[PDB]
Amino acid sequence: TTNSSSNHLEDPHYSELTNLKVCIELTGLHPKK
Amino acid sequence: MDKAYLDELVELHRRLMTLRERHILQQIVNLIEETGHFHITNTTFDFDLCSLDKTTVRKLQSYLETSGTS
Repeated sequence: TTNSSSNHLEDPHYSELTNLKVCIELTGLHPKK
Repeated sequence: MDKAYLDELVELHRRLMTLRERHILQQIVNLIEETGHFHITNTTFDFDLCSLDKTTVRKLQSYLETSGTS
């Protein structure tokens, strides 16, 4: 793939905090090959 | 505009910190790779849930809809 998109530009709203965001540390899952 | 929905993802989103199964997590991370909507940085997969539609929420829920070592 190289082009698809599905979301861009939104009315003035939302915020930085409180927006349900995830963060999966890849430091745990690091199986050799 | 459905607090119920967001309030629904609030569980996984949080519990996601308790989940460490390198199997399930690594398998889910492969999903967001298809929708094409995330940001790679350092060594953590950062992506927003409210950014994706519902059709994806019911999908990512797949792993959460049936655990038990898959």
